[PDB]
This record gives sequence, C-alpha cells and structure tokens, in this order.
Amino acid sequence: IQRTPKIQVYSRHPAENGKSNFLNCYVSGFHPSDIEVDLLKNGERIEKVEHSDLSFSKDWSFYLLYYTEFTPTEKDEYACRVNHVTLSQPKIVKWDRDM
Amino acid sequence: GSHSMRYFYTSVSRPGRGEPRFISVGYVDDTQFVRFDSDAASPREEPRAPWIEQEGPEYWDRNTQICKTNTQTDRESLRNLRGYYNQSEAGSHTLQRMYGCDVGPDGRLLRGHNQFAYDGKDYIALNEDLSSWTAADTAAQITQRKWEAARVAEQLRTYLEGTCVEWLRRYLENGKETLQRADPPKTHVTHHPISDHEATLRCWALGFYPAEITLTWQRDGEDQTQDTELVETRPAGDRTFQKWAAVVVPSGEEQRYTCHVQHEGLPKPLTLRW
Amino acid sequence: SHVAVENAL
Repeated sequence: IQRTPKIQVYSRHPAENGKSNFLNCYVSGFHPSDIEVDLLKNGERIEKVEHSDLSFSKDWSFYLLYYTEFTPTEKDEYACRVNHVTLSQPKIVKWDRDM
Repeated sequence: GSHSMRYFYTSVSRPGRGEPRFISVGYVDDTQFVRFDSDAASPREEPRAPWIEQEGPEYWDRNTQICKTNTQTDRESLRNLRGYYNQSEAGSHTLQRMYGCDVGPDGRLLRGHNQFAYDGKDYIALNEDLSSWTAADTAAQITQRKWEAARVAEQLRTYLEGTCVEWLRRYLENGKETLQRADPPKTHVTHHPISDHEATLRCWALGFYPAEITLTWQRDGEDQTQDTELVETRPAGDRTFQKWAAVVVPSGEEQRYTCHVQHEGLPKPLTLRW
Repeated sequence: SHVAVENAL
C-alpha cells in the first residue's frame, strides 16, 4: 500500500517582514519513505536546506521536517515542492503566512 | 506526568543500489535524542539532544555496535519477508519496528511495546502481556513460530521491565529541565473574511510542548466537530509544536463561537473568542 | 540502551 504525503508550509515564528525567521515544510502521512522535498524562493530552489531524521507515526506513516533560515518580505514568494511515488507530478504548496 | 521511550527502526531495500539502508532514531516523549544511519560515511550512534551528550564512550560504542548488528539482522529479515510473500528480488520493500516502554509519574512501568510493520502494514506485535504475539497473517505466523521456539518474548520482557525503564528514568533525570517541563500554548484567534456572508475564525496554539493538545470550536456551547478544520500538529523546529482549528462562520455571528484549548502545560483549559 | 536481542523475522 502507498500513502501520499500531507504538506504544510509555515514559519517557526509569526512572520515579520524584514526579520529573520525559519521556513518550514512539514511532510507527513506518507509511505514509502523515499521522498523529494525542495524549498523555493520565487520559483528557484534554495540551497542549504536541512531536514530532520526519518521517523514515523503510530500508523507507520513517515514524517520529515525540511527547514531553512529566511527573511520574509512583502514581495518574495516562498513555496515547498514535493515529489513522491504517489504523485504523477511534483506538488507545489505556497507559503501562506496566515496558515 | 507519564513518559515514554521509543526506538524507531526503518530498513528499506533498494535492489541494484546496494544493501538495505538502516535508520534508527530514539525518542523520549516528543524529544529525539539519538540517531543512527547505515549510509553515513562513518555509521555511529549520534547525540541529538544536549542531555545525552554526557554519556561516556562505552555508551556510544555499545549502542553503535547494537545498531550495526541490527543493520545486518534487518537485511536478513527483509530477505526472509520477501520469501514469505513470494515476492521478486527486483522490488523495494520496507521493514519498520517500534519498541520501548511507558512509565507513570512514579517511574513505574505502565506498558511495554514491540511491534513491526512490513510495507506499511502491521506484521507482528508483542502483546501487552509481554509474553505472547499477535501475527497479522500466515507469513507473520512463521515468524511467530520461530520466536516462540527461541523464547524471544521472555528476552524482550526482561529488557522492557528492566533496561528500558532504567534508561528512561536516567534520561528523565539528566534532561529534567526540558523533558519534565511542559510549555503551555500561546493562543489567539484570527479573523479572515471570505465574502460578505461569511468569514473564517482560526484558533491558534503556538510554542507548546509536549505535542499532545486539544483544540475545539463550539457554537452556542455545542462542539463543531464535523464543521471544524483541524490541521495536524506540526513541529516549529525549536522543540515546540503548532496547531490551529478553523470554522467558517456567518458574518456578524462571531461572538457565538468559542475556542477551547487543553494542554498539560495549562492549569485550567482556556476559552478564547474573536 | 537499545535492546540487545537478535532475532530475524
């Protein structure tokens, strides 16, 4: 059986334009564990993105946190791009500072 | 309150790309404290929490040795599992294990755990009695027979009632400033107009630990379970967690809605309004 | 800290 990842994109602290923060992409509920996650700034891949060690939930589905330091602004668009065997095409989730 | 220690093992085969990768992570409650990765340049059990760093070289050497042995055993298991299910050597498969102990406020063993999943499906589990097994299918029955003959359950019982709880108690003391500290949620309600006719009320819980929490919306004092959007609790990246719950409300009726928050870091449950 | 019981499935 295969399970498609749930995806949440958000910041560590409440977003403040001009103030350093952390951008998080939390992927979970997926199986198998092989997964590709990119953080994007204005459509381009951010280098130096770190992630947590592979773990899983009570239902055996995996979860990972991808994160990078960032300074949010009015114009700059951030997003998380996820690819998984369950996906016919990479899924892109935009960062909404209200969610 | 109560506490748990858990190890989570994941092995994934990858035909044509070397031997199956073995990853191990250890948790106390919602805090990771160790990790091992067979793909690492120099595979070693490594610290992931400040309070585990004080353990001596013997600790790190012994646990590394155990992880290396487990890497090999999981590869044997994966070969066996492939056969149990008449599967070809060409496919990739996953073997997962979680085991550990739960203790009460007095450090007394509440419950032990030892279970396995194959390709995401429950395979075999040690029962709560720590003496018998539950096998999911005829394949797992083969494993069960082997382990009964080898009296694996008795060996696990000894570990779970002794070693496991002893280490958990030690960890809880060494990391008491964090492991035994509940951080309450910082809570607020936000308002997001959708149209002239309705708007979203979103109840926020931020910066809390441990992860366990309950957020509920009430309308006129009635739980809105079926009408509430609840996101999965998510890690902030600083040890703490975040969560929100949202309801769509008719414009002008906001004051009929209340958000209710329960967390062990709170003396009394909170009630919030827009 | 890990269990030292070695038994393949």
